[PDB]
Amino acid sequence: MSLWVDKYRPKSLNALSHNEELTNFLKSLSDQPRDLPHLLLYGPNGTGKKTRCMALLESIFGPGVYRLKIDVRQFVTASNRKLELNVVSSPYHLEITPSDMGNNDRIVIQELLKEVAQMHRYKCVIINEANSLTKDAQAALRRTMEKYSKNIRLIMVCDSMSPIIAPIKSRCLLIRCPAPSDSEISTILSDVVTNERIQLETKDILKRIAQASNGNLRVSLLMLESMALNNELALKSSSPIIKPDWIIVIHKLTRKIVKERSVNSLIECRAVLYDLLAHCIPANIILKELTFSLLDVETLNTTNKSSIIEYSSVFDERLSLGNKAIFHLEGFIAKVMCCL
Amino acid sequence: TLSLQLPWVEKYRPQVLSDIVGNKETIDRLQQIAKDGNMPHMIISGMPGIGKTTSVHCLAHELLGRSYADGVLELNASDDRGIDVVRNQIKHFAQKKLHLPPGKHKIVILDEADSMTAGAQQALRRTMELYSNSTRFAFACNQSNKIIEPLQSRCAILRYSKLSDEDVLKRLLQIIKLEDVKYTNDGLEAIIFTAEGDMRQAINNLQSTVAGHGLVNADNVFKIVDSPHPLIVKKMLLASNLEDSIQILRTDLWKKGYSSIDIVTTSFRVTKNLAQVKESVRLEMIKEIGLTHMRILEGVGTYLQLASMLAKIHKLNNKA
Amino acid sequence: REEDKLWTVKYAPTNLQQVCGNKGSVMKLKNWLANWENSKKNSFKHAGKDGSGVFRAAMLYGPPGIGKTTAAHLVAQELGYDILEQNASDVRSKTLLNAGVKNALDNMSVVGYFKHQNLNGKHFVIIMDEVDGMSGGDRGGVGQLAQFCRKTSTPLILICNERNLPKMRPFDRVCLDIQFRRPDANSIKSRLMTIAIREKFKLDPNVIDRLIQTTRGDIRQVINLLSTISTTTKTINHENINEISKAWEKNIALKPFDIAHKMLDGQIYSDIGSRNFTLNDKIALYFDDFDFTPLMIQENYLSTRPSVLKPGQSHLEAVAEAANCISLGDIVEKKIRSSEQLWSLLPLHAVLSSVYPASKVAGHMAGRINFTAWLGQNSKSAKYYRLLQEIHYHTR
Amino acid sequence: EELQYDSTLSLPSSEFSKIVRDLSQLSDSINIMITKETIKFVADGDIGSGSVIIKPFVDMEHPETSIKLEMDQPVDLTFGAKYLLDIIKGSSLSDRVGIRLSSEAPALFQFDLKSGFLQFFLAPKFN
Amino acid sequence: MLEAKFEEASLFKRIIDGFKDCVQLVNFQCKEDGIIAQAVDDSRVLLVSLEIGVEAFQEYRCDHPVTLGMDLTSLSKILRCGNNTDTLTLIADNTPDSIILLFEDTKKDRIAEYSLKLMDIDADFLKIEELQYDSTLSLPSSEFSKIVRDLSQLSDSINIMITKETIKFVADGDIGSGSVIIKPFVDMEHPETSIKLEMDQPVDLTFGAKYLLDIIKGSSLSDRVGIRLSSEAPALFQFDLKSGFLQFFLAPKF
Amino acid sequence: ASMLEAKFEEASLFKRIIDGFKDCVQLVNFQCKEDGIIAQAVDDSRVLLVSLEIGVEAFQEYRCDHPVTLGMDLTSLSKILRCGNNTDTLTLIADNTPDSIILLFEDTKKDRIAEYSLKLMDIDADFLKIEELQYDSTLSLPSSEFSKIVRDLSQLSDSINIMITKETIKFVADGDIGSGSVIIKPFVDMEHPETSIKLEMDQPVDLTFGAKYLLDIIKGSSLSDRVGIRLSSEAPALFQFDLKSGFLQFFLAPKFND
DNA sequence: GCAGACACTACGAGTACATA
DNA sequence: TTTATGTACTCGTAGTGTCTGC
Ligand SMILES: Nc1ncnc2c1ncn2[C@@H]1O[C@H](COP(=O)(O)OP(=O)(O)OP(O)(O)=S)[C@@H](O)[C@H]1O
Ligand SMILES: Nc1ncnc2c1ncn2[C@@H]1O[C@H](COP(=O)(O)OP(=O)(O)OP(O)(O)=S)[C@@H](O)[C@H]1O
Ligand SMILES: Nc1ncnc2c1ncn2[C@@H]1O[C@H](COP(=O)(O)OP(=O)(O)O)[C@@H](O)[C@H]1O
Ligand SMILES: [Mg+2]
Ligand SMILES: [Mg+2]
Repeated sequence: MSLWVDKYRPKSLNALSHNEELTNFLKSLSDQPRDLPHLLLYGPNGTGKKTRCMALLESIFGPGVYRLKIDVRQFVTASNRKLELNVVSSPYHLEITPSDMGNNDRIVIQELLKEVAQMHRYKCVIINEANSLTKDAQAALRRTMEKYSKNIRLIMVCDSMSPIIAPIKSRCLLIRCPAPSDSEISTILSDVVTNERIQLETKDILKRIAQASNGNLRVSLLMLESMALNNELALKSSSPIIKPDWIIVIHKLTRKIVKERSVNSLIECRAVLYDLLAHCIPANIILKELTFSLLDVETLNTTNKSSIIEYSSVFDERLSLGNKAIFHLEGFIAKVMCCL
Repeated sequence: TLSLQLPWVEKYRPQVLSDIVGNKETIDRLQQIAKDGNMPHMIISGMPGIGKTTSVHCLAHELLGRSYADGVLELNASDDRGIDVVRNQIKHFAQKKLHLPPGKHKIVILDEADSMTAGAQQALRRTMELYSNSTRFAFACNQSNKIIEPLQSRCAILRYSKLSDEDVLKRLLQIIKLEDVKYTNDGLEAIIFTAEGDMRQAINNLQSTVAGHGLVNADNVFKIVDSPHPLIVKKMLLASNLEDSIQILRTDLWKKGYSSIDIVTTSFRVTKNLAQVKESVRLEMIKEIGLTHMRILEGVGTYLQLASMLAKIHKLNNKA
Repeated sequence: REEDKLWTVKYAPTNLQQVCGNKGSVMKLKNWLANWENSKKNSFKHAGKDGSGVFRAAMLYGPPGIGKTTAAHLVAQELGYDILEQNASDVRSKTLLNAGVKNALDNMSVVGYFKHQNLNGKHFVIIMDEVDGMSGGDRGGVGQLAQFCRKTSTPLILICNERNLPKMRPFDRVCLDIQFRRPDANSIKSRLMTIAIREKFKLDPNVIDRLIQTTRGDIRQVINLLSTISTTTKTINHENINEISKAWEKNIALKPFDIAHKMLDGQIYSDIGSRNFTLNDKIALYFDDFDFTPLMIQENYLSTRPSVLKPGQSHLEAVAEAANCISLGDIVEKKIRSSEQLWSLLPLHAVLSSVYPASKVAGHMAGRINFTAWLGQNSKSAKYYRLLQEIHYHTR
Repeated sequence: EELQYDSTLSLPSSEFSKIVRDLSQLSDSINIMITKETIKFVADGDIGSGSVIIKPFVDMEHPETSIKLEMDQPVDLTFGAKYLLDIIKGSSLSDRVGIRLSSEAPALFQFDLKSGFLQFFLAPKFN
Repeated sequence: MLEAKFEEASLFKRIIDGFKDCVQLVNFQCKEDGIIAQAVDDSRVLLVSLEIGVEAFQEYRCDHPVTLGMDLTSLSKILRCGNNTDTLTLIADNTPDSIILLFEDTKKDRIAEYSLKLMDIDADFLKIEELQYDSTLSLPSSEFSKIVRDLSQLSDSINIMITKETIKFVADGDIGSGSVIIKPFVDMEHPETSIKLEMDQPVDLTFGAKYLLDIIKGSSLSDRVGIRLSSEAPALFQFDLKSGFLQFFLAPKF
Repeated sequence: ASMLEAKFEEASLFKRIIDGFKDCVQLVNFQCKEDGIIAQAVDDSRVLLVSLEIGVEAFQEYRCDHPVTLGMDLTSLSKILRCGNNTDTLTLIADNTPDSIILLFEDTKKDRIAEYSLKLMDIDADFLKIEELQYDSTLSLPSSEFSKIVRDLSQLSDSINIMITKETIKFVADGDIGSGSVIIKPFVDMEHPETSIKLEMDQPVDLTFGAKYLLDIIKGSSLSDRVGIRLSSEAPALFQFDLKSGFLQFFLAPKFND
C-alpha cells in the first residue's frame, strides 16, 4: 500500500533485530508449541507488539498466518439494538477487538470464544487493545480461558495494563516490550530511506525524527512519509518538525491557559475541548498530553507544577471512574487556572 | 385456630363527615358539598394516615345512601388499572343509566391514583370531559405530582395537612371513652410524639400497648415501640464533641440492630430536612454522607465507615 | 336539566366571540379553515402572505384550559363542516389507525346527507385531541399521522400541549404552527364578572388578578375554584385571598429552562431565601427534570455573574469549586447507570450535580439560558467514531 | 328519505361476501362499476390490481343464486375495504343482498329478513 | 410469453404454503421444461429447492427463460383468494414487470384477474453439489412430522442416528429425554405407509430444532418424505410432487 | 425388573387425567402403592385442592412393590403425554429410589416404540388426608350442562353464587355489565339417565366461588360425563369426577362474605 | 365427517420509569 | 446518536381449541 509503515513490516522472528533478548525469549517460547501458556504483551504504544505477536504465530503455526480474511458476524443485544462487528479471521488463529460499543462487549467476546473453542492442535486468539475491555468482560473471559486450554490459547495485546483485573494478569504470562531507543529508530528509518528514494544528506534529521516520535515507530514512520511527500523526496537539514493537528491544538490550548486566566477563556476552552472530544481522541490521552504540555512551560513555578500534577492525577482517576469525559477535563482546567 | 378481634383502625373508622377531625375548612367544605349535592371533581392529597380515603368514602356514603352499591365505582392499584380496563370499565360506568336523586351524581373513586399509568390518565381526561353531568371523579393520592397537569386542570385540588397534636389527642380520648382502658397522660403524650401526626400510627401503637400490657403508660409505650430513628440520627448529627456522637451511634443504632444502609439513608434525609444549620454546611455534610453511602452500597458495610462519616462531619463542624 | 352541570360546561363559549383571549389564534385558524377549498383546487402550491394555502393541516398547542378544543369545535361547527373528533381513549396504534380514519381521509360523511344552504356539510374535519397522549413513539401512530398530514383530502386539526418532545419531532414543518398563549387578564375579568352576575356570588375586581396568576391562566380551574369557594363562602376579599392562593396554587412542573433559571438565582441561597425556599424544594426542583437538569446546570454554570462569593474568594475559584462537584456527580451518575443499577443514589446526584454547583455561581446572568450543547456534540462525536471504525474496517 | 338510485344490484350474499373478501386482500379501496349491464368489481393497490366481472342471469334450478340488475343511470362509486367487510359480516341473515348505487347518494346495502331488514348506508369516497 | 394454466390452484397453494417460512424472497427462473427455483435462508444454513415439471400443468408454454423475483406474502394472499374448481392461469408478458394470475372457473358467473409486480432480487448462486449420501430412508411425512414436533418440544437439538435398520431420533433436553426407534416396517395392503432404509454406512447427525420444525410445512406436498444423510454433506429432505419434487438442504450442526 | 410397572389401556386416559388439573396445579406428587396411583396437590394460592386416585382396575397390569413418591412438574408431564397417539399403549416404569420414570409408547399395528424419560422432583409436601365427610347438599348434574353454565356465567362476573333450595338449584353471577340467574330443577330423564340431575338437600347452602378456579374445575368435564357437587357451609365444595376405577375430586374454598 | 370461523390463551417486542 | 438491568404495560402476532354447516 502507498503507506510505508505497513508494507515495511517484518514477517518472522529472524527479521526482528530490534531486541535480542525479547526475540530470544519469543524463540524459546516457539521452540515447543505443545506447552504454550497464555500470553499478555504489555508496554508503551506503537513499539510493534502486534508485529511480535504475528512473528511468533508464524514461528509456531507456520506460514499463511498473514492471510487475513474479513468475516462479518451478527449479534443480538437488549431490545432491538443490533450491533454488527466484523471479525478479522485467519487460518490457524483469530483476531478480535473491542471495536463495538463499550458497555456491551461481554456477549460478543463470550460467544466468539465459545464458538471458536468448539473447533498445531489449538487455535490462537489475539485480542488487540485489551486495556479497553470493561471489567465484567474480563471477568467473563477469565473462566472462558481457564476452562478451555487444549483447544484455545489467548495472546492478549494491551498497553498500560493497569485496567486489566488481577485474575487475568494472574493466569497470563506477562511479556514486557520496551519502547524503541533513538539508535534503533534511526537505524530503521535509515533502512527505510535507503530502500526508498529520498534525497537525504545529513543523519541529523533522522535523529530529530527519533526525538520527536518519543519512541514511537509508527508515528516516526508517518512523520517521515508526511514530510517526505511534503519535501518532494528531498529532506532538508532545517526541515521544520511536523506535528499532528491534535498536538497543535493541545499546545494552543496550553498557551491560552498559561497566558490568560478568565472565565471567557474558560468557555473558549470548553468549546475547544468539545471539538477535540468530537474529533475522537480518548480523554485519558488528552488529559495526559495537556498535563505534560502545562509542565513544560518555563514560566510556571515548581509549586504550580506540583499542584498541576496532583490535580492531574486526581482527575485521571475521575476519568477512569467517569462516563462523560468532558466534565472531568473542564474541572481539571478550572482547577489549573485557579492554581495559576 | 383462634379468632381475631377487629382492629381499632376500622372498628372505629368514621362513617360521618362530622366524625373525622382535621383541617376544619376542608371538612366544612366537604359537609357543604354533602348538603348541596353538586360534587365537583376533586383530587385529595396529603401525608399517609391523615384521613384521605375515609373522608372520600364517608362523603360518597352520605351522597348515595341508597345507591352506593350501584352508582359508586371503587378502583385502586389492586385492580388492573390499565388502558384497556380503564377504558372499558370507566366508559361502561359513565354511560350506565342510573336514576339518582336530582342533586346526586355517580362517583368514581380512584384510591392511590399516583401509581396510575400516563396513558390511563390521558384516557381519563377525555372521559371526564365527555361525562361530567352524570359522573364525577374523585382521586386520593399521597402526592399530586404524579397526576398529569390536565387532570388537575379539570379537577378541584383539595390538599390535606398533617394533624396537630390536639386533634390526635381528641380522637384518642374519644376512642378511650368508647372502649374502657386505663391510661396515663404521659403514655398518651408518648404515643402522640411517636405518631408524629399519623393518626393510624397512633391507633396501632395504642392497640399494641393495650394488648401487650393493658395500661397506657410511658414505659409500656416505649417498650412496645422504640424511639424513631430520624430523631436519634438527628441527635447524632447535631451533637458536637465527636466522641459523644460516636458513642450515641454505637449505643442507639449499632447494638440496637439497625442496618448501616438504614442509618446512612436516615442521615441523608435528616441533613436534607435540617434547618438549624446554614446551607453550606448542610451541602458539605450531604456530600460526605453521600460518599459514605457510595462506600456502603459498593459493599463495604461496617461500623468504621459510619464512624469515619461522623469524623468527617465533625471535622467539617469544627471548621478544620 | 340544568343546575347540575359543571360551571365549565354550562358557561361555555357558544359563538366565536365568547372565547376570551387569543383572538389572533382563533381568527387565523378560521381564516385557514375558510380558504382550504381554493387551496385544494390550487394543489397546495400557491399560498398567501399567511401561508395557509400550502399548509394542508393545522395543529394546535399550548397550556391547558385556554380554549384549544373549544375554539376548534366552534370553528368546525360554524362553517358547516362535520366534526370527527378523535382521542387517546380510542387506541391509535398502527393497526387501529390504518383501519381507523385512514378510510375517512378521502371519504365523505353520511350524516351530512340527511342533515340538509350548506356547502361543506358533506365533508369531514379531523379534530385529533390528545395527540401528546399517544406515547407510542416508533410504530406508535406518529408516523401514521405524518403520512396523514402528507396526504389527506379533508382538513386535519391536531391539539396537544407543547412541542419540545423528541416524540413530537416529525411535525417540525409539515403542519401549520398556530399557537395559543395565556389569555389576558381583561377578557378573563369580563368573563368572570359575567359569571359572578349569573351565580350571584361576590367577586372583587382586584382579587381576580391574583386568582388568575396563581392558576397560571388556566381558565377551567379558575371557574372550578370560584365554584368550590362559593359553595360555602360566596364572598371573597383581601382577607381570604392569601389562604385561597396558598391552597390552590397551580404548582406546574417547570420547563427545563425554568429549572436552571430558578436554580441559578442568588436570592434563594441567601439566609431569607433558604428559609422560604428550603433545600428540599431545591431537591424537588432537580427531580422535576432530573434527566436534563444535571447537564443544563453544567452548560451555563460559568456564564453567571456571581453574587454569593465568599469574602476573599474570586469568581474563578467558585467556578473551579462547582466544576469539582460536577466531576464528582459524574461518578455517581455512572454508578447509577451501570450493571448494578443503584437507583437509590438519585438524591445524592441531585446535590452533587445541581444544588452544590449552582450554590457557588448564583447571581444575575450574563446571558439567556443556553440549551444543553452536550447532546449535539455527543451526536457529532458518535458520527465521527462510526466513520473512524468504518475507515478502520476498510483499511485492513 | 326514499330516492331513486341510478342502479339496483341484487346478488347472493355468499357470492358477494366471497368476491369482496377476495378483493380486500389486495387493496383498501374498491371501485364498483356498473356499465353496459356488466358489474365491474375492481380493486387496485400497491401490491397489485384485481378485477371481477359478473353477468346478471336467472337460475331456474335455484333462483336465489341468480344475479338481477336494473339499469337507470350509470354509476361511478368507490368504497373502502374494512367498511365493506363490516357490512358483509351480517350476510348470514339474508341469502341475497339488495345493493342500490347512486352517483351522489350513499349506497344502500340491504339484507331482507323474514319480517324486516338490515340496511347499511355507506358513503362513497371522493371522485 | 409465459402461460402456465393449472388445473387446480391448490397445488400452487400448498407449494407456497410449504415454503412460506423457510425463505421470503425467491427468483423464479422458469424454463421450457418447467419451473425450478433455489433459495437460501437468512441464516445461510437452510437451502430449499423446488421443481415442478410440465407434466403437472394442464398447459404450459415458456419460450424464453425469465428470472422472476417475486414476493411470497402477496402470492399467499392471492392464492388464499383462490379455491377449488378454479383453474389458475399464470400469465406473463414479454417484459413482465407485473405478473397476471387469472382465476378461471367452470362457470362464467365470476372470473377474476389479478396483478403483482416483480421486485429486484439478485440471482442466487446455483450450487449443483450432489455428493453421495451414506444412508437413505423414506417414511410417511405425518410420522416424521409428529416425531420431530414431539422431540422438539423436549429440546432444541434433535440427534438422528441410523444403525442396524433402526433409526433413533434422540433429543435430550432439560425436562427429560426422548428416544423413538423405527423398525423397517413393510406394508402390503397400504404400500404408501411403510419404512424402508438403505444403510450403506452408519451416520450420527445432529440438527437444530427450528429448521427441522420449519421444513415440516411442506408436508402437504407429499404423503411420503425421503431423507438421505451423509456424514459431511447437508441432509436432503425431499417431497415428492406429481411432476417434480421439492427438496430441503440442511447442513449437519454438531 | 423395574419395581413399578403400570400399563395403560387407551393411553388417552392418562392424558385426560393430566389435562384435568394441568392448568390449576403446577406441582403434584404420586404416592404409588399396591392399591393404586393416588395424588394430592394444592395450588400456589392455597385455594383449590386436587385429590386423585386410580384403582388397579384402570391398569391392564399393575405392580408396585414399595410405596413410591413421584414429585412432578405438570407442564413437562403434560408435554410428554402430548408426545403420542391414543392408539399407543402407555407404561410407567420406575426403578428403586427413582430419579426419573420411563414412559413407553408401544403399538402392535406399527413398531414405532418411543421411550420418554421425565425428571422427578422433591416436592416434600406431606399434606394431610381429607377430614370432611358430612355435607348438607349432595347434587349430581351432567358435566356438559355444568361446564356450560359456568362458562356463560364467568363472563358476567368474577363471583358465582351457588344457592340450594327445596328442589331448586340457583346460580347467581351479578357483575358490572349486568346480572345472571340460572335456575335448574331436578328431573329424571328415563330416555337418557346420564342426562338426569339429582338433588339431596339437608340444610340450605349459600356459597360464592371464584370464576377462574371454577373454570379450572370445569376444564375436567371431558374426563367424566357427570359431576357430583357436594356443598356444605364451613366446608369446601367437592366436585367429584368418577373414573372407571377411581375419581378426580376437587376441593374449592368458598369466598368470604362480609 | 372435514374445513372453515371464531374466540381464546399465550408469546414476542417496544416504550417508559427507576425517591419519596 | 446515552446511559443499562429489571419491571410493568401495551400491542400485534401466531397458534390452539371449539362450534357451524356444507
Ligand atoms: N381526621 C380523622 N378523624 C378520625 N380518624 C381519623 C382521621 N384521620 C385518620 N383517621 C383514622 O385513620 C384510619 C384511616 O386512615 P386512611 O384515611 O385510610 O389513611 P389514608 O388517608 O388513606 O392515607 P393512605 O395514603 O391511604 S396510607 C382510621 O383508623 C381512622 O379512624
Ligand atoms: N377563552 C375562554 N374563555 C372562557 N372559558 C374558557 C376559555 N377557554 C376555555 N374555557 C373553559 O374551558 C372549558 C374547556 O376548555 P378546553 O379548550 O376544552 O381546554 P383545553 O384547551 O382542551 O385543555 P386540555 O384539553 O384539558 S390540555 C370551557 O368549557 C370553558 O369553561
Ligand atoms: N524489528 C523491526 N524492524 C523494523 N521495523 C519494525 C520492527 N519491529 C516493529 N517495526 C515497525 O513497527 C510497526 C508496527 O507497529 P505496531 O505493531 O502497529 O505497534 P503496536 O503493536 O504497538 O500497535 C511496523 O510499521 C514496523 O515497521
Ligand atoms: Mg388510602
Ligand atoms: Mg383539548
